[PDB]
Amino acid sequence: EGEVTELTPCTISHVIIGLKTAKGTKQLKLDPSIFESLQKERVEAGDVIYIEAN
Amino acid sequence: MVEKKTSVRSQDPGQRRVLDRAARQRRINRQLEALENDNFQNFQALLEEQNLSVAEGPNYLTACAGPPSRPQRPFCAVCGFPSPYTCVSCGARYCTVRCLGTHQETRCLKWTV
Amino acid sequence: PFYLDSLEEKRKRQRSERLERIFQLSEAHGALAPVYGTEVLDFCTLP
Amino acid sequence: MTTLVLDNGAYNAKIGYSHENVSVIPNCQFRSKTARLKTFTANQIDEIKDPSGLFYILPFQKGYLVNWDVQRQVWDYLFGKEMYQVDFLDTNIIITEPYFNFTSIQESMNEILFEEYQFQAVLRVNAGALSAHRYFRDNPSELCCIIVDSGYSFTHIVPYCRSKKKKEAIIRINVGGKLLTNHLKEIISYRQLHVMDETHVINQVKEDVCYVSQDFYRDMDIAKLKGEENTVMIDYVLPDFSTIKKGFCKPREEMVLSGKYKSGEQILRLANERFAVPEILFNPSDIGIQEMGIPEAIVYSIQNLPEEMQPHFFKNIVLTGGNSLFPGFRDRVYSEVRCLTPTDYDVSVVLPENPITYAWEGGKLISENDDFEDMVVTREDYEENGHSVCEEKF
Repeated sequence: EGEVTELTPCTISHVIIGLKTAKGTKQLKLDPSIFESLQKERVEAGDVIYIEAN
Repeated sequence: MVEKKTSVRSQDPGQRRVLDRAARQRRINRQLEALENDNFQNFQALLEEQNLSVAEGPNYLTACAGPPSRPQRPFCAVCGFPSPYTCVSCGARYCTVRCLGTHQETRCLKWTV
Repeated sequence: PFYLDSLEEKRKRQRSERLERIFQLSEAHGALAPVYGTEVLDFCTLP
Repeated sequence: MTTLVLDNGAYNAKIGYSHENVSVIPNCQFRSKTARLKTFTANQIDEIKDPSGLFYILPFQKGYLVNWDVQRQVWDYLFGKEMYQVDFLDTNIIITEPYFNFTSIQESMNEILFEEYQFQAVLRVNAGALSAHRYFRDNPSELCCIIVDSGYSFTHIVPYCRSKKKKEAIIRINVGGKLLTNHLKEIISYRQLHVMDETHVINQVKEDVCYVSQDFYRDMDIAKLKGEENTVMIDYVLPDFSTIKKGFCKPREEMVLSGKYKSGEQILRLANERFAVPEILFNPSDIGIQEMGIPEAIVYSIQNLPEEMQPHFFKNIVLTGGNSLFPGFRDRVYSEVRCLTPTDYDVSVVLPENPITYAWEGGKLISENDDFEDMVVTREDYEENGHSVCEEKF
């Protein structure tokens, strides 16, 4: 969880998503199926999200 | 005795003719340079040697960061506190009816010449 | 410059974490079987 | 060896003899309406009984030595015999320069300094490089530090890879102490007490109560809250110079909440802006500027080319300059840059004990250090390759 700083899907092989919190930023690689949920929730950079790992 | 201001009748706004758009920019620009200004409430030499310094390589002019990612925040400008409102004419921001009153009486439209 | 000796160690650490979690999840997502399963229902389901 | 360590900045003149001098001087002249006709140069401001309403004659504008006469008078005086004695002949001088001095300005400097003071090398160098030398001295292992020059009218985020100012990822930002002070001046007077002429007294207040509120929004809320508490508590009793010489903050126990004092003191000041000014230093776009706060520019720099470097980059953050003195500056700056730096990548935000003299301390060490009698450049060599030798070395 964090503020999403960027989303880039890479037919989509995966999606890279950047997440920010008060203790720094981390670049995540996300399973492309998850990339459906992101569009369903209308997430875009500057939103705060809680993508659950399992 | 009399109300003693009908003689001077300064504003008498039947013909007010608002100042807007580019004029706002002028005001903004003015304020910026005033905050950038100096003792009096050589700059021409600074501008001259700066216009000597114009080039595409890494230099004074090309060292400017630019616009910020974090968007601009509102502030009141009369007391400096966060301001939900904007003045319809000049676009300057404020946070109460009282602050709009003071602004309309001293800073709205009066210093745009 | 150079590379931080601790930075590469941390990268190794979290790569190991990442792979162990691929194992955990790929096992957990295939751990139990259907009560019937698709071909049983296909065989039973009449026109 | 002995060197005229120079810090010719618009507001500060940390010139020394390489012998524990750390002398700040006004790189400016003053005209006091009270003191009839006298262009008080450098520390002569202390001769002024009433420094109210002083007209500042500044050699620098946006920090670019201009009019040259102010700086001349100042320099001469500094040397003089009363301040630093008449000692030129071999007493080589070390000079600081704005990151991107407009050639002609300090090129003419080079000339004057040499063929108008005539004494062993000038070794003119950006203050940031001197502070970088000092940092690397006390931080041998470290690689690249920012000379975060939160100074008078300037604030630069700068790559320094081992005494190598990368003139590509240097963010000069803007809005330094000078601005902050003037902005306060307006705010103060327009709100109350149209005293926006005294400058220096308001500056006292500017570095007497002003601070970097940790939570700007929360702090705001409290400060703009009726009754007691509400943080507030400034009531800076500015001196009229007929009563006192420097203003001071009234103790919280003596503050009259009604604002009506019986003592005849100039008893205004209402707080709040205390954190706003430093906030402007950090949180930009409020005043109107479009540049991003120093934390942002720091991170920006770190993301330069050398991906391996970036880690060391923030692990060597050096908040230097004047503005850095602002209470909370260090912690605020860290907090932001850390929340912007990659988690794994460790962020180390430090601050020199005196980020004002740090430059002079460095330059002094460098003077004592060798490879300075080497490298170098003076009239001796200036007598052959004009200024080409100079710029070649600097």
